[PDB]
Amino acid sequence: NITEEFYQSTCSAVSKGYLSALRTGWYTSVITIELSNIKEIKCNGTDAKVKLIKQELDKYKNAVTELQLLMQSTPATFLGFLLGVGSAIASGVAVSKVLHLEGEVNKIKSALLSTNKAVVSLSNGVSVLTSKVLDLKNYIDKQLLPIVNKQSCSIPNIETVIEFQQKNNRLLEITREFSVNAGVTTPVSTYMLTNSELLSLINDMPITNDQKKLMSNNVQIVRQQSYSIMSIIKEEVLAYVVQLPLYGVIDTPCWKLHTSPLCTTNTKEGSNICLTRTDRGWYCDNAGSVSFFPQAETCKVQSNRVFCDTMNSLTLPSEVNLCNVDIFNPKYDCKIMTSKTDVSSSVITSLGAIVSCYGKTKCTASNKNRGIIKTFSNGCDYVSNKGVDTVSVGNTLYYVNKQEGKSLYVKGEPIINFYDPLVFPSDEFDASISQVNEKINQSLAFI
Amino acid sequence: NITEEFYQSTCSAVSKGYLSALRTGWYTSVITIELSNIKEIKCNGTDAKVKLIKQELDKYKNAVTELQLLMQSTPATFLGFLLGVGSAIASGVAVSKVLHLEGEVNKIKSALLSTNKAVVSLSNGVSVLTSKVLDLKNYIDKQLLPIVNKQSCSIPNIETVIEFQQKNNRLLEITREFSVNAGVTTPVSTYMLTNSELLSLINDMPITNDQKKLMSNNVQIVRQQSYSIMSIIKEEVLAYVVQLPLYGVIDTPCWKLHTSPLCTTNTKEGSNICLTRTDRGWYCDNAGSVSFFPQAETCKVQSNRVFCDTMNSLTLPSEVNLCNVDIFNPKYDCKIMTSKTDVSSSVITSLGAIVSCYGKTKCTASNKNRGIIKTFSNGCDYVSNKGVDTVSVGNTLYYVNKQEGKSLYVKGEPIINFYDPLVFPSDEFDASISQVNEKINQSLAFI
Amino acid sequence: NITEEFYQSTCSAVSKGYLSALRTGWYTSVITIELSNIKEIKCNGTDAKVKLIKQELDKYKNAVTELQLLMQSTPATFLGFLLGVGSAIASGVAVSKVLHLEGEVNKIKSALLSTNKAVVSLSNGVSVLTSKVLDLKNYIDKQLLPIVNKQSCSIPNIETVIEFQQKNNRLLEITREFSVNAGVTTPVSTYMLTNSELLSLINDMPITNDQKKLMSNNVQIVRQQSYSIMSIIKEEVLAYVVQLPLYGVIDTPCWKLHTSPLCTTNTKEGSNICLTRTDRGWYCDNAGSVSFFPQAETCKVQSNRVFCDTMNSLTLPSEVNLCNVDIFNPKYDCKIMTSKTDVSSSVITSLGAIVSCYGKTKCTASNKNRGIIKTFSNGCDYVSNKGVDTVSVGNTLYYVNKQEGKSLYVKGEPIINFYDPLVFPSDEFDASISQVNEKINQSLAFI
Amino acid sequence: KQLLPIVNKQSCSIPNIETVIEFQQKNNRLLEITREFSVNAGVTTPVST
Ligand SMILES: [Cl-]
Ligand SMILES: [Cl-]
Ligand SMILES: [Cl-]
Ligand SMILES: [Cl-]
Ligand SMILES: [Cl-]
Ligand SMILES: [Cl-]
Ligand SMILES: [Cl-]
Ligand SMILES: [Cl-]
Ligand SMILES: [Cl-]
Ligand SMILES: [Cl-]
Ligand SMILES: [Cl-]
Ligand SMILES: [Cl-]
Ligand SMILES: [Cl-]
Repeated sequence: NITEEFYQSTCSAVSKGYLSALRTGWYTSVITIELSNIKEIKCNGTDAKVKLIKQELDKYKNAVTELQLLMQSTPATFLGFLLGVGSAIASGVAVSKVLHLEGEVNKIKSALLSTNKAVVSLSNGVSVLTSKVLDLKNYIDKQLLPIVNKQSCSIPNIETVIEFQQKNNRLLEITREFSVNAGVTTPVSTYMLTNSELLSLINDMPITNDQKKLMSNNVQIVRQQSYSIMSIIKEEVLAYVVQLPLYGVIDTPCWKLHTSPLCTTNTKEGSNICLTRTDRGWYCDNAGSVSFFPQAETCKVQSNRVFCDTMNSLTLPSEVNLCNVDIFNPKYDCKIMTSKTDVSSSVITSLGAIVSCYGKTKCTASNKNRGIIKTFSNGCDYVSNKGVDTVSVGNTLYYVNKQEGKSLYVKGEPIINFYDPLVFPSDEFDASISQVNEKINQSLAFI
Repeated sequence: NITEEFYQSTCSAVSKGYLSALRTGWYTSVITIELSNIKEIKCNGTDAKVKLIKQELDKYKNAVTELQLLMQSTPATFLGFLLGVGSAIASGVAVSKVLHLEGEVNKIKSALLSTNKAVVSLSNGVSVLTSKVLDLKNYIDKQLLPIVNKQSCSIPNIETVIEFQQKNNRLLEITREFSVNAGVTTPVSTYMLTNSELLSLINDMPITNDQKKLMSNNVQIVRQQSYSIMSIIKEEVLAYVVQLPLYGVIDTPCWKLHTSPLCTTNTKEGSNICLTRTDRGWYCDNAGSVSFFPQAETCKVQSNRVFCDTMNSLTLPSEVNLCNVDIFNPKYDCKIMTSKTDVSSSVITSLGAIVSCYGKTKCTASNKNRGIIKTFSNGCDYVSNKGVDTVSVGNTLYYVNKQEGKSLYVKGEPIINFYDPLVFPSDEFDASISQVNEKINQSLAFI
Repeated sequence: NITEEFYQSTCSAVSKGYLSALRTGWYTSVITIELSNIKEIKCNGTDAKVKLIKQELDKYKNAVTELQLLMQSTPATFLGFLLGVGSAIASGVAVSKVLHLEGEVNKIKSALLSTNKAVVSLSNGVSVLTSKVLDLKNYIDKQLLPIVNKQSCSIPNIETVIEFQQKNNRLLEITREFSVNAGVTTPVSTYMLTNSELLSLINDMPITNDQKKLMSNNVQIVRQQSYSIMSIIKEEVLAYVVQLPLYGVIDTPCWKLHTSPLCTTNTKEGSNICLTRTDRGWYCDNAGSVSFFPQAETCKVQSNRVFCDTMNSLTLPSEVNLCNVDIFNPKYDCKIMTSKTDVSSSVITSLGAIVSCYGKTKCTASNKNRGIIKTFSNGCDYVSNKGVDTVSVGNTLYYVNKQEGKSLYVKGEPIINFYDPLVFPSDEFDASISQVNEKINQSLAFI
Repeated sequence: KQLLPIVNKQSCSIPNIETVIEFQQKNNRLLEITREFSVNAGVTTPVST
């Protein structure tokens, strides 16, 4: 169950009750389409059905030529600025490089001779699940060869014409996608891997039962965190690498920290000072530490499960959580920014709304059946989503999340009142409680 | 008519003459597709036309299964950093939640029994326009039932095979979109809602005539500001919620503020100081105040109409406009940032170009038929788009907008000259005229 | 060959050996589809093949009506914040404006009467390559006119029904794309311009042989840097402007600068100070200066060729490169930011990994066949990709690029040790070596 | 040359509709000749077309 606490003292709110699903590594799979080698198409037939087959075959050939151009290129793609820099498809591309080595394709080819799904050991030693999802070589050779391997074509039935267009379409769409994404696509579409194929791939994957269940019940999220990397087209084989998320952390507690500016509320226009907790984002317990995702928009929430990517995280000591109940705690130096910009806004939380209302701004909360039920005064305040449908701050209407769950309003003195505006450092974008303190003392020592 | 004024004193320019179209709220509509309940497909027929029908029916069934997986998940998605945080589909999702309640679908179902368009009152009390855009239940039951509700299939004509593929295609594409977007799409495609259906929906909407006209003449913009939210598939009904923008503010004056760095131009390399107005973006008059959109890229301009979203705005007193004619005005504390980074660049405006030219940079403006017609000297300067096609600053060529309209060059002393570099605070990212002043005095008091 | 150097003194690394391909200008081409003027469709025939033709014709007519709505709207779309602001399709839109002038379409129309590819001089004087990619007027008039210009329809063969759907599909997809992108698309899809058409357009373009070769071997990148702009649909002609990149700078040296925070490593928690080189990004030699791209994600790397856009660059003196071998050099004031935020992270480079390891973070580098082979101690360090497959910093696993190439570890004293923490200005987001120095002296003078 | 592929193999390659019609046209003459011989005990007069 989702619960939420608002801290009046620091103009912030924490939503608890979420369970983690963190992408920690990558699985790489090789997806293959078996192609037919087609040179000239031998026919003088002006028959309309032969003509449609020949047009479809030209589309097929142009698709192959197009992909051949692509395989000749190396495929590539508050506190967010503190993040490191990864190379998201380095793992997929490494596998893709191996597929260009001599006889490497042959391994794949003979392995998928009897079945359409096999585990192949590549030359470098990595084992990859390999899958043949479409056999155009077989279709073309068994249904289309008679109609154009001979000058006097045996005219195909209308149903064959339609069927070939259906089969070839997937090749055209895959090529279509690779062509406007420079050989790397994300999310992985159902053309790259159908829902059936993906579920089957997940089920045949060397992963825990929890991971299989998690991935199977959230394939749409799996798709969004996956890449499809165009690799090789040679020796009647199209191969692309699909890079799937590995979720090495599952079902640990996660919570979302929401923060909003906290300013003094003097009537004197520019005499006010402001403070904002900068450590907003997603937090998940992880291996004795806390995975912190400063850009909460990089996580996807499904019911009460949070899908995040560790590439977009910092690893913090778990004491970082103490900033929520006691921003002045001695065990962790809580991060804040400062300013004199007392502009009004709202932060819509999981179960309510934080409202930073300053100056002459009209700030209210409304129910759909009654209109305004609360008018906010200046300062930072909060309303739960129970009985509330919208919040308005100035000319901005916000709808609140109608998710069920309890909110707790933790009363406390706004900590901004504890500071003397004459020595308050109001130009900090990346500071903390202690940095502001020692800076204040350096101003007082000068006095 | 669009007009534009350049203020030499502050290295900024305002483009006037625009009319507002601000998204202020949301309308939620329920779009339905009537589905056929198909279990086993009874036929031993190896007939090629029966085979194509059976393949199309499998695609249909897999689509339904796919969407069933999706409906089991809760759908979710300079001065920009001052903005609040909304929940963009909270309204749509709230309606989507109601559709999961018992007998709620039945209301929709019986309401659309006689017509394909109706207004339904949901259990919570909200009235939503409901629309049936495709009846696959009817097609399958009346055209396809005989061919597979019996072991000995009555073989369908070739035209039926083609027609079914045409009809079923929309279901497949809708599913396709939802599958790579985790059940929430934006913009709303013509698969979700055809141009005809959307116009019809707009026309049947409970909105003013001005709003209907505005939305109808700009449906492509409406699409981009809309969401489609996958909701339920049960009891032979596919339902998704389409969340349409409500434009509560129309035809008020808007203007675009462009700003560029203003630096001193001493020959001594690092002895220069810089100032940039930070309040660039779109401004629209709105309800006695001004809606300010700091990220001008969040607004879409169509001719002289500006489409913005209030979620990406601050609400400011109208005195903010005074900063354009008098940055030192006593009624509003104009926002600026400071630095010593005198790098060269250009800002292409609505009707010209601002050029910040410093150091050894070559800065020119050219006509296509003649080449260089103006060479800029160091400092901040401006050229109108009349007679000018391009501007070059260093190795960067900019094309100017060829929109028709008059520009006015307001001469004035660059305000950066009024500051003493020895006490100039050059580390402010979020300051103002008054903050820089009082900071300067605190440095002078120490002296 | 790609090589790489790590500077221990400044926690940064430069990857060399790349060749430039910088977009410097734009080429504008007019792409045309010849349309048929179809009013009423005259038939009482309930024949299933006539019915499918009539359904396809309605789709055709709705497409035309849809595009007519679109042509009635004016189409529009660390150190990154230092960049100027361009108008990316100003050139394309200017050409698009000309196409709305009287008789301008007629010029295009008669020019493409004998061939499907011609160079037309527009009224304003600009010469544009013009291309007819699809003739629906001819198909409809020669194949479909008999079946519905007469009440008693001559029933078309099944192959014609299929063929028309194939031909019309491209019109529907083009319209589809324009409809969800407000008349401006990027990348340019194969529906807008097939691979064959694009290559042909490139080959007929008034550009050097090097440019043709470069564009032809990298069409997928060309597509991504191109725009398609919906222009006019009148007098049986659909015309859209395709805006292609001109690469005015080719095969000049480029290098990628990677930077990571450098902090002191005292055991006393908040007693540490940090420094980060802010000038990371791509650098290319360009016309006697250096084109600097602060957002390295705006450049696309294909093997050892870097595709960048000068619109996202600053033009710097070539002395900026001196910051790599000597950050205290007297010829260029090297840019840095400061803080006390000693958080751990890694930067994956072209040929290795920079590791900023501070506090209690576990930082290691591993091989796939052996596990941990290096454990990092606190400070900033580096490992080459030779023999290394992954790096871990806290809970974040990074795969390293497996690109071949030599790395050089340049030993040096971390420059952060040269600063006294008691007077170290740790609040600079946009400073430099000299700015930090003079600021330190102003603190010492107060002492 | 036209009918062998469709039935010398268990999995028939399905013939186009035009072939079906054409074969009926060609075979018809054989059927009519047989028809005539069958009601005339192998001797016909006049000799038909
Ligand atoms: Cl979130
Ligand atoms: Cl909202
Ligand atoms: Cl709920
Ligand atoms: Cl201070
Ligand atoms: Cl804009
Ligand atoms: Cl440009
Ligand atoms: Cl104009
Ligand atoms: Cl100062
Ligand atoms: Cl890069
Ligand atoms: Cl990675
Ligand atoms: Cl390599
Ligand atoms: Cl200081
Ligand atoms: Cl047939």
